[PDB]
Amino acid sequence: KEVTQNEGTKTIANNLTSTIQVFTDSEYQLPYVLGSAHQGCLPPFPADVFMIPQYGYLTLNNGSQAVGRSSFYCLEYFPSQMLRTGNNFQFTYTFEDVPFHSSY
Amino acid sequence: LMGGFGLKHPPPQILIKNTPVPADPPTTFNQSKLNSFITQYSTGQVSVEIEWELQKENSKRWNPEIQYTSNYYKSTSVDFAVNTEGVYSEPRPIGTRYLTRNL
Repeated sequence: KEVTQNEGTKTIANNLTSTIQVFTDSEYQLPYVLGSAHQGCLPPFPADVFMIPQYGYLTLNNGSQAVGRSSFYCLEYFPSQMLRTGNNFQFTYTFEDVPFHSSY
Repeated sequence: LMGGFGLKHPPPQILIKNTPVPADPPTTFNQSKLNSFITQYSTGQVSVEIEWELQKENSKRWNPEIQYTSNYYKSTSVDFAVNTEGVYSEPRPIGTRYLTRNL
């Protein structure tokens, strides 16, 4: 959707020819930011509507300064699917063997 | 701890010795072990071949990495080379860890 703001009057319309891009980091080449207990997961209540979190990452630092080994990543340097309205994305994943959690 | 690969079954020890050659024995029997021997040494060549398996880098890092490099500027002699006197020397220690990988 595109939003148009003139004269304090704001309007929202569809942009039919617009795309979004999606990809999975299947090869684990980006810093993994899940697992740090952040906000922005899907809501517990199904009826709730949610906002997607922004992605950011960290590398080595000395004070406020970078060091030699500090790394920069561009996500646009990965292949991604482009979807218009009417396109969809899916994938399947299998968990590795892991021990049962003890509910006892 | 000093570094390296630890193996239950490492490359085996290889032991080499010159066989003893006795100098002339006495002409009537004596039971004592011989203590007079001809003087000997040996020389030869030895070859070792090893196959190493490599793991290639898979980095998505945009910017360049650190690399081991030879010195750019002029010098009295070449690093990792001989002397005017024919003495090879290794100037610095070189480690293994230049490329980077995320955690």
